Amino acid sequence: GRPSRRAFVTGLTGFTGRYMAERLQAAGYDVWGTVAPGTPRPADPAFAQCTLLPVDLLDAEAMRAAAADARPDAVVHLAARAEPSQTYAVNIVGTRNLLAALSGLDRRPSAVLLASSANIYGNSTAGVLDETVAPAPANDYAVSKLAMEYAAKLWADRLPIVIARPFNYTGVGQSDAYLLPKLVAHYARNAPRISLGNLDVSRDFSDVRDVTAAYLKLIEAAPAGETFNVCSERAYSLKEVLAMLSRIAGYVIDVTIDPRFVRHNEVKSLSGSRDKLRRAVGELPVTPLDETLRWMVDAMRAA
Amino acid sequence: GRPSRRAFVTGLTGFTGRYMAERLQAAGYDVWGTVAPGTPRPADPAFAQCTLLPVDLLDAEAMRAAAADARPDAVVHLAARAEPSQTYAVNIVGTRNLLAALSGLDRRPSAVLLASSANIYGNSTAGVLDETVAPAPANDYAVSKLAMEYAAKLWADRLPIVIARPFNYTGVGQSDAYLLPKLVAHYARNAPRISLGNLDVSRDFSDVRDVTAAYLKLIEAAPAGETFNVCSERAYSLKEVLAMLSRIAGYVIDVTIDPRFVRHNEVKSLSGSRDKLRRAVGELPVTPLDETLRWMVDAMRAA
Repeated sequence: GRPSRRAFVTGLTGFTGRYMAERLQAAGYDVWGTVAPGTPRPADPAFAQCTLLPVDLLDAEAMRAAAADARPDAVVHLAARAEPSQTYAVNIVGTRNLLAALSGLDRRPSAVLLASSANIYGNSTAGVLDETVAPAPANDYAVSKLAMEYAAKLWADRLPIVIARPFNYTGVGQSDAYLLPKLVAHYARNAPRISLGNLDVSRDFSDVRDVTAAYLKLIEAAPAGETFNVCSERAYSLKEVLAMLSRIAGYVIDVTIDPRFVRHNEVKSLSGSRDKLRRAVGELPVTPLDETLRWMVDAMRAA
Repeated sequence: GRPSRRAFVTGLTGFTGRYMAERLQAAGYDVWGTVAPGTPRPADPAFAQCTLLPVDLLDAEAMRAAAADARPDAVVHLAARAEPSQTYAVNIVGTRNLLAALSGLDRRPSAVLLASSANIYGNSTAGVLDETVAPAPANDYAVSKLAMEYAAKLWADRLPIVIARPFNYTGVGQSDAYLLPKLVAHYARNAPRISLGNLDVSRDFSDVRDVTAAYLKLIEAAPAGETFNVCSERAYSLKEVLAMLSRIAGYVIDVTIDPRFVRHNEVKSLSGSRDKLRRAVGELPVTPLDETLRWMVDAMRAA
C-alpha cells in the first residue's frame, strides 16, 4: 500500500522538484510537498502519487500545520525566489519558517537537505572550487542564498541539516529563462540565429537527474552540519555546447554577440569539485552533457 | 557659517549617533541624519545643530529624497534593528535602500561607512579575532549584519564603502539593557547586591568615544572595499570589571550567580585585534576601561 515513510519537499512541482519526487519515490518514500496557494493544479503525471499542500513559505503558521500533518522523515527544501526585498524574505525567512516548523514536531526528521547555490562563490578566479573557497556572492539572489545557509545553521542543535551548493544544471522542463534551454529551444525549432555573450567562457553543467540522485544520497547519509558542492567537475564553453547541438540538430546556428550578455570581468573558466561529496557518499555516474542536451532537444520536438 | 561639507548619519539620535554627531561636528561637517517618523523630537542639546530628516529605512523613495537633499560627502550607517523577518528586512533591505539612494546621486559621497558588528564572528575559540577569521553568527541579528556586509559589497563599483566590525562598546547614555551600564547603575546608587551570569568570561570592551574616533579616521582615509575590527584589544572578565567599579565606588557589591543568566557554552576569552585598523589609519586613542567606567559612574550620580 501507500508507504509509511514520508518525504516533504518544498517547491515540489517546480523543475527540480519533479525529478526529486521520482528519486524519493523510487527510494520508497511517500512524497508530500508544498505548492503556491491559488495557482492552478499541476497536470504532470509525475505528481499523481504526491500529496500537495498549498502553503506560502512566508506563512509561518500554515508551514507549521503542513509539517505537523506531513510528519516527514526526510525534507528537501527547493522552494526559493529567483523586488530584492522578496528575494531576501522568501530565501531567508521562508527557510527559517520551514526549520521552525520541523523543529516543533514531536518527531524531528532524520535529514533536512537545503538547496543553496554555487552562486554564493560568485566570480572566483580559483578555477576549480571546493567548499573552502571564500564566498563572494555577486547579486542579491546569491547573497540571500548565503544568508540562508547562515540562518539555517542556527537550527543545527535541533535538526540534522545538510546544505547543497549545486552548480549549473538543466534538463527537460527547465524554463528558457535559463541559457541551455534557450539554446535547445532555438535548435529544436531550427532557428537560423541566436544572440549570446562570449563563447569562450567555460562553466560546470549537470543533468538535473544526476543532481537529484546526489540529493537523495545526501538524504540517505544525512551528514548533519556539512555543506557539499554538487557538480559535474567538467567545464564547457558555449562554443562546445553549440558544437554539441549542431551535431544533434544537423546544422550550425548563426551567432550574434550581444553586449547585453557580455560581462567584462567574467572569469574564463570556473568549475566545481565534488570530491567532498564523493568521499561522503561514494562515486556517482555522470550523465554526459551531450546526452542531456539530446534528451532536451528530443523532448522539445516531441511536444 | 554653517559648514558646506556634509555628513549623513542614519540612526543619528541613537546612543552611537549622538557621539558620532559630536565627532563629525568637531571635524567640521554639517551633520544631517535620519530619525523615525512619528517619534518625539530629541531633547538632547547635542542634536541642536543637526538636520533631522524623518525617514523609515524601508521607505526606499523617502530615503532617495532624503539623500538627494542631504547631498553628503560622508555617510555613516548606524541604523539597525535589534520578529526575525523585520530584523533581516531592516538590516539588509534598509541598508540596500540607503546604498541605492546614494548611488543615484549626481555627486556620490567620498566615504560610506557601514556599522556591521563583531557578533558576526559568533562564539569563536580563536582567542584574538582578526578580519580573516571565518564568520559564525550565532543569532538572526548577527546573521543579518553579515548578510548586510555581503549585500553592500554589490555596490562596490558605485560607492566607496568601508565596513566597521565594532566589538562591545559603551559610554554615558547607553541603556541599562546592556551589561556594563547595568553594573554602573548599581554601583552609582550604592546598590547592595546584584545578580549576574558567569564572572570568569572575558570580553573586549571599548569606550564609545574611542569607537567614533576610529569611525572618523576610516571616513577620512576612505579605504574602499575594506572591513575593519574596531576594538580595544584587551579582554576583561566580569570579575575584573566589578573590581574596577568596587575601587571607584569604594565598596564591594555582593554578587549572586543566576543560572538563568549563565550561558554554559560561552567561550572563556574572546577579544579582537585592531591591527588592520591601526596599520590603515594610524594611532588612535584607546581609553582605559576604568576611566570609561568612572566617567559613567560620575554621570549617573550627577543626575
